[PDB]
Amino acid sequence: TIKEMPQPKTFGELKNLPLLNTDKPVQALMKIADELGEIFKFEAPGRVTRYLSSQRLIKEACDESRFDKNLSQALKFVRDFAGDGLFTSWTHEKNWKKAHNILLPSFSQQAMKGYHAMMVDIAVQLVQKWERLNADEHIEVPEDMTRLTLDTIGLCGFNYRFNSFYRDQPHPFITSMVRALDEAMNKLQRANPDDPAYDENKRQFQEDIKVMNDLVDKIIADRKASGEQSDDLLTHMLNGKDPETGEPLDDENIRYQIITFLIAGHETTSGLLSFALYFLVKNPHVLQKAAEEAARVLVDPVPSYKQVKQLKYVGMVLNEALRLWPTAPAFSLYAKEDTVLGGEYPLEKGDELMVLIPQLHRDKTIWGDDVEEFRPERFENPSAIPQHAFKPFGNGQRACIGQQFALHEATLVLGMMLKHFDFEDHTNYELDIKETLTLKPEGFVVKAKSKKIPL
Ligand code: HEM
Ligand SMILES: CCCCCCCN1CCC[C@H]1C(=O)N[C@@H](Cc1ccccc1)C(=O)O
Repeated sequence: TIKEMPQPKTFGELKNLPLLNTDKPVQALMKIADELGEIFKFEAPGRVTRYLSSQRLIKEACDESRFDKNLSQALKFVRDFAGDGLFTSWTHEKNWKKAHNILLPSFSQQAMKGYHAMMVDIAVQLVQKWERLNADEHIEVPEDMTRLTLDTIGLCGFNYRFNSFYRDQPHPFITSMVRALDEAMNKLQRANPDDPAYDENKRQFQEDIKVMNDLVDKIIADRKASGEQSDDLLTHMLNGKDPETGEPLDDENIRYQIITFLIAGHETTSGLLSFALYFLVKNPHVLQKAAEEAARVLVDPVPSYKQVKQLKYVGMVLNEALRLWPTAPAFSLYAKEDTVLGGEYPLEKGDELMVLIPQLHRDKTIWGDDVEEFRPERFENPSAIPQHAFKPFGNGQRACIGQQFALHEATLVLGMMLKHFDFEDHTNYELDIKETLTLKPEGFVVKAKSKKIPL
């Protein structure tokens, strides 16, 4: 029969909204899910959504005949600089399907062969940085992983070198992108946004949008003028035509796609590598097994594309890190028509859902009682995992287009890290997860003892 869904504590006219007035709102929602279970209602002035945490309900939310991607308020605020790029467009906007059709072949597993050399260029910069540290210097892990993933998508995205390993202070483009993402997420908990106290925030936001547009528009214009052909996504987007409409992307949409890819490289992938190394140093037997694989497979100075594919256990380590701390921690859906969720929760057309991915990934009915343990071997027999239990890359046609790119880079880089260094958790680091667009382990530091294996 139909059930009334639970709701967390209220704040009078503000309803549930003050629960998210915290620097760690996703972690707050995870604790609410632990208390209330697989579904809860969340109300704010002028809005309602429902947070889902169980595979039982999320499998139904993943039914594209019943639910489509919604732009969360977070993505609506990011859309002020990511425009109608793939991540911040509605499925029904012409530019979504057009860009999807044009870009999907450039993001396939086969396409990764063409990006591999560029990925290796930045991975070798990381390895050399760490080889060149003096005794008992340490590594700032999320900082170096962010230098790597941003530079990798800049080089693969539009043949542009941010040169992050040559800097303390990021490239001006990156400082603007980070400040724009901070303003976007900050606005989720800004009570009176038209207060004159925020005139400076708005001025800075418009300045940061201009910095991002000016660099990307200039590179697109420079490439069109030269006629140069490279192994980058920009070459693919200038050349490509959508088979359906017969149209190419216009220069403005190409700029939004580049900004969108750069947001993605900077946040998700660096978080995944940071969490993977955190779990490895906290689980030395797992670290040893992964290091043994890296030594057995990566027999050449430079990893080959085919060797990265052979790092099976490293791939399982990365999936297990995505299980516990999926770095893009939620996505939003709306009901296409009236429908009943799970035989119990009637929804009206337009009703919204949020998928709380870290909670989904803690469903004991799927994973068993050891759900907080870091055990990559739980990915050894993936045909045994029920549908829609593991969703770190989202769902269906609106799933991450970058999944093969992210996993190729992370497997390459983690493999090289484990080949070249022993790691020490020299501070006995206490996990502290900072929330931006994404999740990452703030203040995570290690020491790395070279195995003295030349590149
Ligand atoms: C260079 C790396 C990456 C790029 C270029 C990339 C790019 C994108 C793009 C363009 C989309 C939108 C696809 C569409 O709707 O047509 C997307 C969606 C998504 N990506 Fe990625 N991505 C990357 C890495 C990651 C990583 C590492 C994760 C998670 C660990 C991730 C999680 C997601 C999720 C959850 C969505 C769906 C969002 C939603 O439903 O609102 N991405 N990505
Ligand atoms: C890559 C991940 C992007 C989206 C992550 C969402 C990250 N939000 C950060 C706060 C919690 C989480 C979320 O549930 N927000 C929803 C609902 C909402 C709307 C307005 C104000 C507060 C919350 C939303 O943005 O609509």
